[PDB]
Amino acid sequence: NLSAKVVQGSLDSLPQAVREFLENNAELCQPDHIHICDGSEEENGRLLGQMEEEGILRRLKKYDNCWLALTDPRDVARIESKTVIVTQEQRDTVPIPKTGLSQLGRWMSEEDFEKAFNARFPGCMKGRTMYVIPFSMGPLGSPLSKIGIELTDSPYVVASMRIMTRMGTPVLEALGDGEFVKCLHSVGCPLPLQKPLVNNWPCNPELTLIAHLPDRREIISFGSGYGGNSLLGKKCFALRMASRLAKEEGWLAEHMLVLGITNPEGEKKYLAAAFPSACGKTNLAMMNPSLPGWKVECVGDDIAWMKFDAQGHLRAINPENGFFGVAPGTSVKTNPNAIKTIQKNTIFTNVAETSDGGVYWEGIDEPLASGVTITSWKNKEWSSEDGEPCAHPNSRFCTPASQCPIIDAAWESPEGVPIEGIIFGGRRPAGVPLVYEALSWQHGVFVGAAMRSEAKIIMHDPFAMRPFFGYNFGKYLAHWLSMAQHPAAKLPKIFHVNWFRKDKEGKFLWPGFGENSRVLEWMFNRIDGSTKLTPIGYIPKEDALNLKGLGHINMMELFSISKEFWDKEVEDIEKYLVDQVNADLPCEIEREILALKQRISQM
Ligand SMILES: [Mn+2]
Repeated sequence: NLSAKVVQGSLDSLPQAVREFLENNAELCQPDHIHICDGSEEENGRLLGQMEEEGILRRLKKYDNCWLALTDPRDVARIESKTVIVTQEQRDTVPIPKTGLSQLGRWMSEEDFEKAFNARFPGCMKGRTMYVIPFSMGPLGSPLSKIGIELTDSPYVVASMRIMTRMGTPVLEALGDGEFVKCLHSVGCPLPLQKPLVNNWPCNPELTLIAHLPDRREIISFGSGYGGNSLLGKKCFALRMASRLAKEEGWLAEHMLVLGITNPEGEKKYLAAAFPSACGKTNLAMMNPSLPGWKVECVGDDIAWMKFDAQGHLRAINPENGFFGVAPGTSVKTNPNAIKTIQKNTIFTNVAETSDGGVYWEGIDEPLASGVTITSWKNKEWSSEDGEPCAHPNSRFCTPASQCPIIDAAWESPEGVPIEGIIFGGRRPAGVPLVYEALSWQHGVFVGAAMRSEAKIIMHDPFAMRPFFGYNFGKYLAHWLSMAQHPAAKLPKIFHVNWFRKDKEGKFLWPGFGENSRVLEWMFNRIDGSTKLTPIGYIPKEDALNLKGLGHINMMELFSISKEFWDKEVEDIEKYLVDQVNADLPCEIEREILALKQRISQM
């Protein structure tokens, strides 16, 4: 029966639970074949070649083993509207807002979900192969890591998973008869194709739905092939589901990069930072610092799982195995370590391709040689005069973390790394100083809770988690607050930064990139215990910030704090938190709102 559709590996080789899971969805999705992924280079080579044949991937000959996927323009990014969490009670997923609709997540009834499921998955994989992906989120074999099993009908998803996680036979070895997260994905285009196929990229935008069923330890994704919607260990699992798990077990799951910074005296600290959309998450994570004698090393650029250790140190681990980085804006100047990481074994999605088989995108800042032309991401010849970018703004590179030249020696340490500083941020063209320090852990929690960022629209993005909350944000805030009561906790110092303050002409006041190291320097020394008090927190006092080697900086305007602006700021924050979190807003947050309001009143 089933055994006969297996084209790689052995049913009997799977632990019973894994097998039962496979049997159930195979019988449900009706795939022509079953491929049990082993994660070997050989298998990867096979899948890539096939992908080349079917025209799903193109080979980029300028580089060593680099590929390019072009998608249907209708499937290029996460769709928040189509992203849901399924629980018995709405309250458990999102707070009931005072007005309008929740901006803190999208909830769906068990009932509505069954209907939506039944309308999508039966026979969804016919004419296609169902791949079985065993994967570990976090270092392989660590008892603190979580294992998942993802069923997919997309070889692109497979090849990407091989990079973004530990994947294959060794993962199954470690799982044994242990529990796992059930992950079901399907591009939603059974053969024969009922609709036209674009760029050989199967997707079903109409019926696109990314679901999470925490009580069942299940993730169910339909209709999109885009990474955030299909790499189930990443957002769906390592952020959403995990934040819920963690909330139940004392730890934390955050949208945070993790970096290790060393001063000229050899002292080293690890910092974590939560930044929204652009904001240069990856640029900070693998920054080449401008300050002589300093050293920045990368642990992770997207996700952090943190748990207090026996001495009360917040330990962070990167459960990812690679970087799913935004490509436009990436250059030698802005992120030299990133350029180097991707010279090899990397999958690019939706970038442009030079005629010598290289890659290209806005802000690559790499002049073309005589006679090199550009094929844009829509497979058309391209010039600067066409009025559309050569690469999609959300285009991606998918690269092994082990290739980053400054990958931290402890990025896979099962013990994790001790966080001494948490950094919040956003793109605020006006009003918010370059860097400020929270006055207390409670105030710091409020700072993260107050996060806003210019997507020309400025939106709220609490802890940079707006699209990723796995449960009630009100409760998420309480959990964070409770940390100040954990026995002998060594709470990280909390800062808020802004690299995007503009002058009236809209020109940046701060150069950024390598120079942010200067800000990092200030944070580092503060952790070691100086400040100028302001209503919003501590800023660097005069001449404390290291400006040696910089052109001129308008420090006066960069750190300017206006009552007019901050009046409207706390006003907007209060309204947002009270309306959106409503009955679930922790009173400690209420106190910080009022306290900030008070402090602003005496200026
Ligand atoms: Mn992210």
